Amino acid sequence: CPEGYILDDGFCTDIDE
Repeated sequence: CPEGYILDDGFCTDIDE
């Protein structure tokens, strides 16, 4: 996953906060 994104539900979710 790219910067600002992480794997949660087997998918790169946006968590840029």
